Amino acid sequence: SELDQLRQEAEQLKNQIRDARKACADATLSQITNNIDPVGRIQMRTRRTLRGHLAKIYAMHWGTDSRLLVSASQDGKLIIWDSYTTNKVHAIPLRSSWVMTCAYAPSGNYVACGGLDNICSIYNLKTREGNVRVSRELAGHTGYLSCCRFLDDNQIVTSSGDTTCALWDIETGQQTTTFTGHTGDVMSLSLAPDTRLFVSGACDASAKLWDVREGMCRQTFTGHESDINAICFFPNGNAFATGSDDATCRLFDLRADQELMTYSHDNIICGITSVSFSKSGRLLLAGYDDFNCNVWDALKADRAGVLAGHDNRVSCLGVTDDGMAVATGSWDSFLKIWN
Amino acid sequence: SKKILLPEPSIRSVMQKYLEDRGEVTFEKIFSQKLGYLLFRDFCLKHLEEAKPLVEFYEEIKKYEKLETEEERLVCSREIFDTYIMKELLACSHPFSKSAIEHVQGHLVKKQVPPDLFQPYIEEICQNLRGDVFQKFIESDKFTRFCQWKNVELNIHLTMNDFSVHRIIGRGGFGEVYGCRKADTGKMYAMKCLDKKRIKMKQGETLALNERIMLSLVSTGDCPFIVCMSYAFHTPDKLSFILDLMNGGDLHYHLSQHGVFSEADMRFYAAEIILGLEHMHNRFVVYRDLKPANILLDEHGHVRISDLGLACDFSKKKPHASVGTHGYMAPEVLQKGVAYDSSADWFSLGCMLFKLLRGHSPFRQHKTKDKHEIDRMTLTMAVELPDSFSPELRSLLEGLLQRDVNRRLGCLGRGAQEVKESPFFRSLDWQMVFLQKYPPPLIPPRGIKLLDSDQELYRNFPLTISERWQQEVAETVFDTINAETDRLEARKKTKNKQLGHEEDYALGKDCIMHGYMSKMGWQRRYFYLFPNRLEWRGEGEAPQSLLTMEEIQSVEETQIKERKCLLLKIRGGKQFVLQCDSDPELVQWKKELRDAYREAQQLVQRVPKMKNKP
Amino acid sequence: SIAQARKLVEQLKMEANIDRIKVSKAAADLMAYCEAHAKEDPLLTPVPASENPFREKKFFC
Repeated sequence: SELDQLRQEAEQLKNQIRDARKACADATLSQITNNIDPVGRIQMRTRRTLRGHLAKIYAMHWGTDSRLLVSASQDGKLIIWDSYTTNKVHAIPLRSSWVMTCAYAPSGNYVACGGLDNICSIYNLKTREGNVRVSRELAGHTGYLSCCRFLDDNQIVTSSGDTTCALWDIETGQQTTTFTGHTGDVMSLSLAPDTRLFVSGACDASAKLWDVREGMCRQTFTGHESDINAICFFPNGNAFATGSDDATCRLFDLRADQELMTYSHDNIICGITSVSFSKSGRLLLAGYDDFNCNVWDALKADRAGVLAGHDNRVSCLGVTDDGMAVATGSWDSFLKIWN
Repeated sequence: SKKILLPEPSIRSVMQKYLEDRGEVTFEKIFSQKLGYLLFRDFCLKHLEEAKPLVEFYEEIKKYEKLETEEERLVCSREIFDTYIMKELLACSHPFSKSAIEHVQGHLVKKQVPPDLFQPYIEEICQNLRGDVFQKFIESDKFTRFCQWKNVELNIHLTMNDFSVHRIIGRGGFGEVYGCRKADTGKMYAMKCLDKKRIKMKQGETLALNERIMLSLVSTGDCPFIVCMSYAFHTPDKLSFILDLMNGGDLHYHLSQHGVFSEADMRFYAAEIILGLEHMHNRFVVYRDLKPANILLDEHGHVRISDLGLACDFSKKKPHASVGTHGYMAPEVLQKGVAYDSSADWFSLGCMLFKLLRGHSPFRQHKTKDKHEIDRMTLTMAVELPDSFSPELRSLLEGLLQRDVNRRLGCLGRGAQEVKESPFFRSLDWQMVFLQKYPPPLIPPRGIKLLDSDQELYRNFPLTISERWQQEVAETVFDTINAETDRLEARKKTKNKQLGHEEDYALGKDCIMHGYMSKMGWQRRYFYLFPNRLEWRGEGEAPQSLLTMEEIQSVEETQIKERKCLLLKIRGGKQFVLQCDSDPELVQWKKELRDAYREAQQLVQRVPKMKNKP
Repeated sequence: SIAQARKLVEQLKMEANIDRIKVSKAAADLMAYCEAHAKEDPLLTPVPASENPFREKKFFC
């Protein structure tokens, strides 16, 4: 037939891609960093317990003031917390019980959430009548909402189980750009500091780099052996990290267009649910289904420390913009702040 | 206390779903129940302007149907036409068909005014009420109130403490009839008790069984001339039938005191028994035991046909067995292996009427146990009539007492309608006989073995007859209890405003169902069932504890000491018990919890973020 | 699937046509960034307790 006179073309083009990258692979990061001082024993402790959700917590997200955060739970509520005190700024009963993700807008004026409703719902946190209310219901996706992030108060990028991501215009209420390419449910996404690019992670075991204005996949990173659950940009915006059901995190570089590092250990068998970097990028924190968060030396690949204070899966985590603190959310129903 | 107390309005969430599951939330089904009607009209008459003049018009027609004479009907037909037809029409407010208007007017102009003159308007009124009007009704308190009442109905478990016995008024061979008053309402009833020890001894289970099954077929339709049942129930020792009360004794007893009756007095009882028979034959039941002892009198002297032990359902298969008292059986009945139907009673009647007039059966000539002589006189002697009889009466008896079924009255033609059209009854107006308005001739004066393989023969014996219970309630406690529980709720509404009312926690989400149940750790809490969890709370707090659908492994019904409860098995090898306040509540939580969790686990399994892994 | 293989090709056409850099440069630059910003990272370089919200800070705005 015709089809196999271009399925060979595809698999021939995949080699040229390997070749180009293999020719860039002159040294390893591990080799380059072998000289610098180890980070030492990072021994953080739990400084707050946030107690309000009645069931598993599926997603957390710090606000840009390194103080407030949002969390989405199996109990069908979002809770916005003031981490400095433990107080609750808002309890938001959702219309659908099945929420999976949540996001805090940079300005502090909105939060977003979604799940098996297949809808990204936006909540106005300062109504011109002094209440908290749904201000938009972004419908379009044909699968569940897995992750989402505001660019500003009028734009948001969502990832879905239908295999697509999309940039939205909040007032128009429609997909201003669609990002097709993945062959499996998209599980997570992270926006580059400039918000010009963004990366996604999916059950096809690949991460892809996207251009916001153009709506196109620039680069595609393979290497994981199983679903990618979490993904995260390195602070300079030139590399990123992923966490997978294969029990590993990996660090990818955009300009080298390939994988720099793998963080794993024979004793760590369960899968990664979440990832982020300390402010400088030296540390890569990672949550696991074994109820721990591990702290890796991003540059040397050694396990620097463990956060052990949850009685069920660590479902989500986040490092504050000011670098002061790490928040961990868990299926045990608590968030803890460590430092 | 021993008084009726309605459940709180939140029972709606559960009952509404219970009734929808059974297709009982429809205009037809609600409108044709007494308490549903009464609640439906109140909504229409007071709380919706468009529906007022439909209900008003409807009830004006229903009054029109019952009017007795034609001079009355001529007059009221005009009032209805001027008011509900010409007025609405002149006010451009008459939503009825062109044909509807011309049916009534075509008749009214010719001064022809039968009871059913307005039937076309009945249909179209129902059409106008059945849509939008009916849905707005479902939205309102009045439907909530239907639910509260319906809840009580579907929760009835009758005992002895639910009645107050006054006096004995009979001994049967298996048990004894009592007089009582149902504490609930104050309604006066008779209570026929039977003993399972005696029944077992005298071998009459099939006789006991038949009477319950035959009474359910008879006791719908509020017939004046049958002793009917409202309830039946079991205890470890005895069966109960709660039947219509009749203080007056039986015609066999009164035939004894008074002596043989006038032709004009027998006619009164005749008229009444005939309408009692029309009832059972319309419902494919032949009595087979018509006689004076089986006809009871009330305190005014009106009559009702009584014990149904030997009656038969001929809808499907026609009986051939010889059954009944020997002096009042038909030739069909006596004949070995020959099928028959409503014909058998018409002969029996013929015999019972002759009995009353002359003191004995036409076929009995003082022979006591020699039944055979009564049977051969029934089959050969076409019975002989005294000169004293009237010729009007002569032909009625001759008609009823023809030996061949192809000849007799109420048989080859049109059932009871043929008997009513005899010249003997030509004076009578059967609408008056029915409304019990003819004056009665006689007013009564001043008054060790039990197995478990026998108990199962009497399951399914308990029964409540909706039409019956609703009538009792409507004619007694209904209005005062409605106003009473209105009064409570308005103050409960007024209570919560000051104590910071819950701007209800069920609203604006995806709550499936909610309501009170009790749990253990009893503990009475309010539950909210959501697609992925079951929350609950005490009063004055939000729910601060829950159970997820994921962790539920099974939902069993289980007995917790003479009491049926739900047993949720949980993943941890953990058990969770729930008790409801009523069978409907139970049944609907079992169903909705099972469907919720089976469906939830089906979902979570598809979602890689949510399901559990190795 | 006919048109699906064509979209796959011209996607790879793009992917393969960016100009890349050696990993040595890639790792050097990451390594440089970390070192430059290490003093500003409070999970590596502790601040005074009186400045940490989660240790001993008392005034808040």
